[PDB]
Amino acid sequence: QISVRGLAGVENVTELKKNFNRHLHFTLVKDRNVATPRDYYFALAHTVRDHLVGRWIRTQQHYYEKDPKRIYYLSLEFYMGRTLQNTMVNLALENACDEATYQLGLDMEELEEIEEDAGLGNGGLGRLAACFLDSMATLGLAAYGYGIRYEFGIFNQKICGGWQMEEADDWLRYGNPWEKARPEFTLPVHFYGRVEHTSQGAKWVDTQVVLAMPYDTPVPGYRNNVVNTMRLWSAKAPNDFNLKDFNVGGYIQAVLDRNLAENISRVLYPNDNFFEGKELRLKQEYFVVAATLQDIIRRFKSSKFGCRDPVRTNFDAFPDKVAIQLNDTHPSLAIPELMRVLVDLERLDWDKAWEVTVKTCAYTNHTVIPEALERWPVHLLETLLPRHLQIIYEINQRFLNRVAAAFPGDVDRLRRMSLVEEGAVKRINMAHLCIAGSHAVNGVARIHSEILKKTIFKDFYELEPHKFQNKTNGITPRRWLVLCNPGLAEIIAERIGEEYISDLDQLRKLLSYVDDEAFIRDVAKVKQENKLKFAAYLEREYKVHINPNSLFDVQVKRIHEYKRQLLNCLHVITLYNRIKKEPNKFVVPRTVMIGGKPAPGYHMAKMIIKLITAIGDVVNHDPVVGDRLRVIFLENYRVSLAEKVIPAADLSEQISTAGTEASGTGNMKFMLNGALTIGTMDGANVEMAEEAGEENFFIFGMRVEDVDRLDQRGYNAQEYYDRIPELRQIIEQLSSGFFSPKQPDLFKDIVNMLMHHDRFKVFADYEEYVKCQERVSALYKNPREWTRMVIRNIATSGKFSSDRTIAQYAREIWGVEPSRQRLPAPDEKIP
Amino acid sequence: QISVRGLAGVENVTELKKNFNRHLHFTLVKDRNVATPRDYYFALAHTVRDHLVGRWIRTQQHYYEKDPKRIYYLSLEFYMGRTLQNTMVNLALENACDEATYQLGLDMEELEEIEEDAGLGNGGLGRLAACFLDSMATLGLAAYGYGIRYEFGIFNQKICGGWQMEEADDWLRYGNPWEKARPEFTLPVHFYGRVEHTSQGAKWVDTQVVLAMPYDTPVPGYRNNVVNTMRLWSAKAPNDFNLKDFNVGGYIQAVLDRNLAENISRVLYPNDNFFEGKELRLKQEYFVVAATLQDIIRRFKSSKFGCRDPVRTNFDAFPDKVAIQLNDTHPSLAIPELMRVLVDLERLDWDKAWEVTVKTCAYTNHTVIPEALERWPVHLLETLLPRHLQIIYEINQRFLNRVAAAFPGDVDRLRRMSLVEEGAVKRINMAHLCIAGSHAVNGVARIHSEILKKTIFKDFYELEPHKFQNKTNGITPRRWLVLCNPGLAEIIAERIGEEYISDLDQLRKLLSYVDDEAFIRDVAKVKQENKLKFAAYLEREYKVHINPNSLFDVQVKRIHEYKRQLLNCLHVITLYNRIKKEPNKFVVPRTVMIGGKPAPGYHMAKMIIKLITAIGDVVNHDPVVGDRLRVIFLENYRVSLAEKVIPAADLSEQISTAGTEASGTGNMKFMLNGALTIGTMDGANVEMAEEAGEENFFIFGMRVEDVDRLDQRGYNAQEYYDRIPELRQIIEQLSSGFFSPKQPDLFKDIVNMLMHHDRFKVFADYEEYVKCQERVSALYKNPREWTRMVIRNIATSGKFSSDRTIAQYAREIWGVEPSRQRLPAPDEKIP
Ligand SMILES: *Cc1c(COP(=O)(O)O)cnc(C)c1O
Ligand SMILES: *Cc1c(COP(=O)(O)O)cnc(C)c1O
Ligand SMILES: OC[C@@H]1[C@@H](O)[C@H](O)[C@@H](O)c2nnnn21
Ligand SMILES: OC[C@@H]1[C@@H](O)[C@H](O)[C@@H](O)c2nnnn21
Repeated sequence: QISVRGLAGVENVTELKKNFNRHLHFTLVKDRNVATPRDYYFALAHTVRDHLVGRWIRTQQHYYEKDPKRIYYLSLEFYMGRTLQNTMVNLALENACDEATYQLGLDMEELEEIEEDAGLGNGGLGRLAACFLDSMATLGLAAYGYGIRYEFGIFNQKICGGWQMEEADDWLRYGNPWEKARPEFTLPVHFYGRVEHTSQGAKWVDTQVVLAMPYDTPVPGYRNNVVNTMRLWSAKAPNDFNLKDFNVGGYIQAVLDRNLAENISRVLYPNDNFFEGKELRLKQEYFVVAATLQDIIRRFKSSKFGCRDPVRTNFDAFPDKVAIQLNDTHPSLAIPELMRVLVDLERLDWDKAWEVTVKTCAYTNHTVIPEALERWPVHLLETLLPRHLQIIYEINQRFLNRVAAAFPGDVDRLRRMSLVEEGAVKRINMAHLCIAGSHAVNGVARIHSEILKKTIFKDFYELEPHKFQNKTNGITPRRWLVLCNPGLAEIIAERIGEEYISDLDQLRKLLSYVDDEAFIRDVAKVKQENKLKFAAYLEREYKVHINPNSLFDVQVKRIHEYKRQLLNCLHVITLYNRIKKEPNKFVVPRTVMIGGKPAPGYHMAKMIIKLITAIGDVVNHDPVVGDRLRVIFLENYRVSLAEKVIPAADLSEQISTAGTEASGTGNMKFMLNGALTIGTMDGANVEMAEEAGEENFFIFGMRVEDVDRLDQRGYNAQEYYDRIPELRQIIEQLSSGFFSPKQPDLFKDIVNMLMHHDRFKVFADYEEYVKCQERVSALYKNPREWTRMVIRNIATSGKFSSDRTIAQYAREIWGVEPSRQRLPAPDEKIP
Repeated sequence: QISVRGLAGVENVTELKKNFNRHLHFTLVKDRNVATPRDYYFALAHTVRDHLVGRWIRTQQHYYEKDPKRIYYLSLEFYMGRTLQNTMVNLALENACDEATYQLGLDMEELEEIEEDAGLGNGGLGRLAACFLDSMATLGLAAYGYGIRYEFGIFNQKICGGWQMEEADDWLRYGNPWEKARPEFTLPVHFYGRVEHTSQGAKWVDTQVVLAMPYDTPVPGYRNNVVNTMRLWSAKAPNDFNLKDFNVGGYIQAVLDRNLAENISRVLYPNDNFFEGKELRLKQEYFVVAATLQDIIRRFKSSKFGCRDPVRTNFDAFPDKVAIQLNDTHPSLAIPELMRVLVDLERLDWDKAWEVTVKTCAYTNHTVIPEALERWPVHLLETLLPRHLQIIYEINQRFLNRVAAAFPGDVDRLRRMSLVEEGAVKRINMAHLCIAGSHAVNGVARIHSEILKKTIFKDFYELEPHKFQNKTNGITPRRWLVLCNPGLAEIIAERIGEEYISDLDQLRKLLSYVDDEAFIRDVAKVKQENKLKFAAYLEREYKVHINPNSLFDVQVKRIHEYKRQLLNCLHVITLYNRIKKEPNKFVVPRTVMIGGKPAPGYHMAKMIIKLITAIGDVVNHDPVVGDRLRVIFLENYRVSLAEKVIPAADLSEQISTAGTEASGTGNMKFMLNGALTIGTMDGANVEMAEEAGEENFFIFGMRVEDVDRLDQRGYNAQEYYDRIPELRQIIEQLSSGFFSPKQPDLFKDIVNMLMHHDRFKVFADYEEYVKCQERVSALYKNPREWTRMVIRNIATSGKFSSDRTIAQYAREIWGVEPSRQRLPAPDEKIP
């Protein structure tokens, strides 16, 4: 039998085929004689979507009947990936659709590769959101992910001459079978305008209006029949002031100018985190905050209140019925906006509105590196949003009065912890507005949460230590194990069962097969098959025959200086220099695969991508190197390429300067799928080593105390250049043009940076790194010992399930109890 | 029984209900507890669309098997109206859906009023196209209407203070159930660029590319199971040079700037015909021409050639397999564009390509008034389209050489009939390019076609008299009789049967009931019911209780000076002045209803709309007038309001200065539905009077000889002002402010125009008009005599069926034989 990838029932394969042909004809308006793979993909997509509308409808009615506390997860990013296989998996439908389509003569795996990725994310942030939504539905929570429906997702990367070329991601060219446009619930978002003070209230008057049309996507829980909702807002011009204030213009042009209000959801801002002070960005931010809060209050006004008991619109019970999670400072405006709707329109006292706002709101901090912090120009919030900058001033004023009452005379504290930064451009510190106005603040890994309490939010911690918490990131076992690695999920399933997909802690039962020759041959058999498929796919749809017998060494994640892909490059060049030095000496063979996208304006990231392809140019055509070493740049890394590379890797690179990667989630995906980690004590790498023991990790380099000590004495890269002749050789190979022969000067900016302005200390972790790399090649040479260190990683992945993360959020921040018990499946009834 | 509006079969009402509930749940993702009328409308729309995909698919496969000559009707306008009831009607589905929804507790008529109008038209032109497509499908023709899918149709008119206020028509807010986006057939349209001459061919190189994505709408023939296609193109940015030429810009902004190539199908140009030299217009024009011609050639390369016999791509057989009809000069570029594709890309000799182009192309002229003629600036075609302005020069050059060979020494002929007009701005006369390059040129009524041969295309006629023809416009009996007036279609059906809906000439058999008291009571009973519904609807969804016992006097059509709504106003004021003069004298009571939209920039049309509401202001609140007279301005006249007003009218106003309305089609809709016509000898009014006899019309005023005679001596309105004291009174009532009391000066521009610059001679037809109006009130007083003049109009409407027009086009221009025999209905098979 295939796997136990659901049952492939006799009646159930019949009904699927019938339904597939009903949509090819009626929905696609094709007949099997004119239909492409694409049309076949859409006929399956619609037949699978049919199976979850019954549940979606029953799940929502259900939340209205028993009125639970609802969780609204506000994220300007959700990186969802392809959703056909995830839907079949969470419904138990995958070998039925696989039997069914096979009987129609269709390879289901061809049809799945047809689907565009919903790449409405940049990377770790949007994917954490995607992974949390799958767990919230799996934990039975009344939760709604609330985002912007971008027309253009993250750009498609093209490597054109070794240089990244960006291309627009038109993911909707062919439509999306998964959403349901809900025009009926269009809502108004107000922008610009002014505040006039009646001696009764403040009114924000004279505003331009943009309409927000919701689009819902179903989020199915794993086999529990819960289908929750991801609501994404789309911007629409009002077809009224646009044609109500005329006063010269021209009719055609008043109609052309509407794609100017619709531009607010045109595109995802490509900043794999760094901050850009653009008005379009603040507008996208305010758009998802104002539209969503209207939906929250709407759903609160109805319920067991817009119906009965203590008859005033009781906002006192708002925090017990509502929880909104601010995923970074991107939705921070949900705090002066919930104060606006409460104080201005519901007319509550300022102090009572504030008690309700902090009891509702919670903030997650995702990074400590300062270029990623949102600090908005006040002339910008004054122009665009004038009531909110007034409310924000009021929050700041009353906050400092309580800080000053607690730390009397500490004038510096006050300057430090102000929401208003004075300076060249007066600005508002959005992080500070989120700690002031949330009842919980949290980091994404234990090292990061501590660093928040010890450096960046130290003063805020001293005031309100009770707010700071930690919720270590997680990954969902479904896509990141059952979906991308059916083979590995099957041999685990054989030994310990299938219940491990709702609690990955049962993977701990695998420790008992570390010494079991069948299991060691099985764990290594599937890793060798996965490596055979990714080797194949790569030739087939991209390039050169890579050796499946190499150690697949892969670093896939956004190109940044802190993530230190130039440190991995120094190691690759080191390897090539040792082969050339001693050509006829055996080395363990490697296929180094580095991939990720660079934000368009980050010139150094773009230069780093050119280095890696320039190293591929040299190494891969050296006859003396032969086959022992290959350098490959994985073009257009996205969620669906991650489901391909990560099951095929032997070594995971997680090499960030200690203290800079807040958590990482790529690192956890690689631990679940049988790759060992070489990594610094950074982010969740610390808790990963601790979970499997240091002896099962290749942890190395400076620790955070060591980066501070080094920074206090002063970091000087020249010193490493002197003491290490292999680092001398490399640097001079860069400067003189060995890797760029037609343009000797080409990598001069990287040399100079390393040498003179390296904020991330690449050179200080070089000897410990290249030595730690000698120990993993050493272990690789002993197959049986690699596979058992691997079995001790896999066996110890349970903490890293987003189901653990979410039962921690539910319980310690939202006040909700996670259930995982099947709701009734609709079967017939249309209500 | 309801009517014989199809059968309401037992199994068939069952299957419809089941299918209605399957789409409410699965397609709308609603349950009957949360579903509005709107959601009910869309569940019926999708169940009715299901019934025609089987036929659409079988009809297209069919045209490929037996390979007929195909007709491509190119129109920048199709004014389709609402399509639910037209689809139920052409499929025999209307009392089944009516039983079915009633049994679900739904008033089907509520649900039909939910549908937006596809208002992709301005008026007579787009609606003629809509009416032709219904007849082509009904006459079994392999025909495709080819247009632009505008995002914004014709603006919605708001009368705000008596002034027209325009509003954007967002007809797609809620989606369209009728189209099928066909992304798979996106095609490239080239713009700008340059021509370089290789000494082998000319290449148009360096062009910007815009993508054209097709959207198909099914056009169902009346009960013959033919479902043909209306393909509408949508503009899309290439997601490649837009992000392939960077060279400074900014990534976000390169993605925002795509709504700039997508602007080509953003909006319908609102010019109820007059001509505006805008680049966006030439671009929309070139867009539908280039995309469509790629589809024509594509479908020609395949067939019984891209398969077999005399093995070169035989363009010689192109005119025998292809006919494109140029509906006005808007698609005239189909002539240098078919020469481009043939000469530049297929490499045919110039002379051979020209024989194929004129044998394919035919041109329909729709008006003679000069402000409507397209004369494009050469610096514009040189910039935007440089190969086409070069090809056009080449056509002009070889045309004048044959003119000069036929009329030797006639240097003025040559200046006159040139495609290039010299002058201040050198220009290209598109009408002239269409007569040069088409094998048939035609007018839309016998008077208009003659006037073309005698004035405007006289020189072209003298050269090639064989080209000029006439095809008198028509209206489809289905929407304009069976759909809007089921009652009238039923009592005709009772007496003479139902076969009259495929040949309206059988209405001639009705002459036999002119003296039949049952039929005279029936014809007048349904007109009184229709007048009761339109009186009701008007209060209910708009305004004041109008008297159903009045003569409903209505003029609905675009506001222009030539259509002479100010002449109808002079008559209304005349009536009000006679009541006031002699208040206690019986007059026949009237409800005058004037309605139509004004192009946004035509200040006089906007002033005329303010006059009519200003006359409504006065008259409708005069207590002495009481109820004998009411003036109503029908706000936002569109196809669906036409299906409401036209069945409820007693008098049709068709009052154009003789020689200016080329045909009219409103006039024919009113003759089919039992209204008598008061009209000048203009357009098809001439053939309408002739069809029913002059004695059954209220024909009046100057004839065309009389407008020429008057123009040669010199038209002077002052002379009419002197001889007619009732016209003096009115003019001075306008000048002094009787109708505009707060602003006496307000109608000063209209007075001045009438008095000093009336190109359409309103004053010269005033006495004959107001006297002719005394004769219709006279007849109205004799109910039995009105209803029998009416029965002689209705009985004589057959010539005015677009089925006659199209069997004339098919046979005398396209070389096709009309069939009307049922194709097989699919019943089960999905191929
Ligand atoms: C998981 C994931 C990430 C996160 O990677 P890190 O290494 O944690 O920075 C980024 N992009 C994609 C495509 C992912 O799947
Ligand atoms: C038929 C029709 C017209 C044509 O009217 P004419 O009086 O011939 O100019 C214009 N608009 C609409 C809505 C129509 O139905
Ligand atoms: O918490 C989710 C991820 C973390 O895993 C990364 O370490 C951090 O750089 C980040 N920034 N935004 N989102 N993220
Ligand atoms: O032929 C269709 C209609 C005619 O009936 C009108 O008389 C004419 O003004 C016109 N202009 N464009 N289209 N049309």
